[PDB]
Amino acid sequence: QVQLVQSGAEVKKPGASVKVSCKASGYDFSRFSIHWVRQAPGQRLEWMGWLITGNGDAKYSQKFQGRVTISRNISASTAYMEVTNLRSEDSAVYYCSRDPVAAGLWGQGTLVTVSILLTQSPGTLSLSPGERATLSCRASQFVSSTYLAWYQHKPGQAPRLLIYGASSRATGIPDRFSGSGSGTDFTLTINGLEPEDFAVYYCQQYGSSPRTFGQGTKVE
Amino acid sequence: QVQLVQSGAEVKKPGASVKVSCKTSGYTFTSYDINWVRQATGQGLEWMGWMNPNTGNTGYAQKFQGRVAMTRSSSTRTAYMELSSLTSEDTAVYYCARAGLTGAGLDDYWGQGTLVTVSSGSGGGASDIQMTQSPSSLSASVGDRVTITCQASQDIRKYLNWYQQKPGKAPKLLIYDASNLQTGVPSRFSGSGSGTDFTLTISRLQPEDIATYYCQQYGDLPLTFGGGTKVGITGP
Amino acid sequence: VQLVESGGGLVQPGGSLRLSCAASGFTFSSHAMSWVRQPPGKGLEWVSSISAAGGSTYYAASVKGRFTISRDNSNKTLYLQMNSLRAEDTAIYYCAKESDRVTTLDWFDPWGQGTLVTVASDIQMTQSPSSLSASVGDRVTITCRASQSISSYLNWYQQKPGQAPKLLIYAASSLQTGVPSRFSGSGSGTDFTLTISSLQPEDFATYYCQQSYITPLTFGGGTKVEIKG
Amino acid sequence: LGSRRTLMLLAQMRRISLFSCLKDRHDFGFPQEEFGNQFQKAETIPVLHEMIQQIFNLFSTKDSSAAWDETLLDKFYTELYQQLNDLEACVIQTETPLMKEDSILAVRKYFQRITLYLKEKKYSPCAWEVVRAEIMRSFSLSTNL
Repeated sequence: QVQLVQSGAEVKKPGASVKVSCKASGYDFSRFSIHWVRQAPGQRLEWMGWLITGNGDAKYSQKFQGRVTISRNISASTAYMEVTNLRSEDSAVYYCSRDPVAAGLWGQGTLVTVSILLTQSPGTLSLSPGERATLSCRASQFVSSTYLAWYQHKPGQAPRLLIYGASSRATGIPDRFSGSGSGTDFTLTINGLEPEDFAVYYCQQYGSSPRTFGQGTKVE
Repeated sequence: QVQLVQSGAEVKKPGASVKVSCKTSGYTFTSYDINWVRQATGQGLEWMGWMNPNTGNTGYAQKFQGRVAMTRSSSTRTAYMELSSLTSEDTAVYYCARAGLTGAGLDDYWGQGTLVTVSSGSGGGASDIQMTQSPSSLSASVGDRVTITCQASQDIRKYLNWYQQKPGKAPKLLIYDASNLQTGVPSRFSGSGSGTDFTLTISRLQPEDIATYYCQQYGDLPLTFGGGTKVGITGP
Repeated sequence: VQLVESGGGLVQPGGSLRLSCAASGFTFSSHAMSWVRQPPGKGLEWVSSISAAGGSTYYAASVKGRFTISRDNSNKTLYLQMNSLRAEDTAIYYCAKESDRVTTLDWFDPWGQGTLVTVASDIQMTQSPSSLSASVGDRVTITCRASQSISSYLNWYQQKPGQAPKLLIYAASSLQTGVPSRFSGSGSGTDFTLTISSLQPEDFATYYCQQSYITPLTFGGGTKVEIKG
Repeated sequence: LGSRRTLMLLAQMRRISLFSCLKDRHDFGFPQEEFGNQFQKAETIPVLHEMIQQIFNLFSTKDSSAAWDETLLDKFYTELYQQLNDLEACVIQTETPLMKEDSILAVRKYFQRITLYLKEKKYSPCAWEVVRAEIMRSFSLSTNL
């Protein structure tokens, strides 16, 4: 079975470097790109960079340029992300993800404890089972309909992708997620609130670089 | 390369049976239906039947039902057509054909033919679709635009192919789906028409176009070919 | 919402002409636009459609390669360049706003007043009957049959003598705002029906069905609703 | 090469012949004009991305899993995933005013007609074969194969 397994949590001192591993299995490692995304506790997702496992080209988000190094071991089918000059602000769950957004392949996360403006509206909204959650995601710049995504970020676990390409349901996502939207004003819709539906959903854009994310809408 | 290689020439007595083989190579045998079309001496193309090499399903034209059997051997990547109780009217070149992109229907893939001679004519059924191709023969000079019409008894939307058959050769597909030009076929060959009226148009007539042309339909079974137009060039 | 056509006139066969349609009262840049023509004493025929931003164009087989649809979103104007004009092109040309940014699965509303120009599809739409006689108060039923399944993408229009068509029903059964409740539409797949529960004097008109499932968009032959002797 | 491998797998998925389903043939109205001429292939990248994503969505439904062989479907998804990666990598490495949003909507409407057809035909073996053959055609056209 296809799997993305990350290294265990690490504790570092300020100024030190951390190296997170992402072991892939079940597929030909060189055929897909590996992205790295982080999430500080109680914060949204933040894209760090991408690496093509075939030749080795990498592209990093401006914020991490000069601090991050993304590498690979083709023999062990493992991707690596190294961050130098660690600070308390780098305390986050780091995720590795495979490039096809429709695949929804992500690692379980690695919390390094160190001691296009996507406006997801609303931030939090409470409801009871049997109602319609009308989540929203708006972008500052123009985002292509094909490059909008929706995830179900469960507590501490990887973000379970639900809607890729703004309207298509991933394998496993029930038909109750009638996610719409295109252009700049996008929407996530839930017809009938199931008990298990309570989670903080995210809107991602995978068009232009860097890949941005929304704040997250809490359903409780 | 996709290749269909047929068995050699056959000479049979009346009442006897003949089995023609069609060995395939290039791309998975099981994914494409094999069709059998015959052509008697001085006759047009005549569809006999089809066989799905995946499951073994067979369909035959009424004319050949009970006499023809289409089989396949997956182990050998070979299709077969057997014709029993041969008569003098069965003397013809038998061709096998691989299916197109849809994995069904007649296409540019054809065997080389098999001459079955019965040492001692064409046409279907009353309700069969009529492909009335006009004219039966024309003779324009080099450069003239040859216009060929094909008429259908029933509305077949755009399920029509336009074939060019050179002497002693298998037919070459020129236009598929009534108007799409087949790859490699020169742009000057036009496909036009929808419904019951169709019109092929060779524009700058070059001598490498001197051949007979047919219109095969697939808007309902059995597959019926047009009459044919013998296009020839006029000299001094 | 207004659409004003202009540029119509008498032209010689083989010549060219450019029609214009000035739009106002709506967000022109967010809607696809179409040209529909009506030869003298004949039914409605879809000519061409252009997407909201002008990047996508669609044409009827009869005009493909001769006509060119274009638009100026700044000036809110739709254009139809007609080249190699034939006697067959003689018709009143109407511009119509489409409900979406792109064509198909939509409807025409509203339509312009039309401009006079004086010089096939695989989905056939059959309307029945071609004409019917009815009295005030009668229940009128008009049927429309498609050659293949068109789901629920069928619209109904009313056209009075000397006037442009008007949308009555969209998406097989949805009544247009302002249309009286005596009009109703039903059906799906291949068979559709327009019903007037109790005919009024203002309902004597020609009715047309139109499929919006795929391009080319096609109209039925029309059904004239006339007085009874 | 990747487009040829996708078609190879879709051809292998075929269970019944389209000749047995001639009465179920249907015109889905594929928006061919949205993929332009072979010279403007750079502008058609987001449209092609949507096309592949819609093919993936169509073949990853519960109904598709029931209609097609699991082993062939998995290989088919792998090939579609690879094609999406290549497109995404290029986008990461546009100045059209519409960003071909009209073209993406036309592709979506085309897949909506396919979905409605399958539902109307109660996911019959013939309806699935008609859809499979339609996707063989439209995918070859979109990839200029």
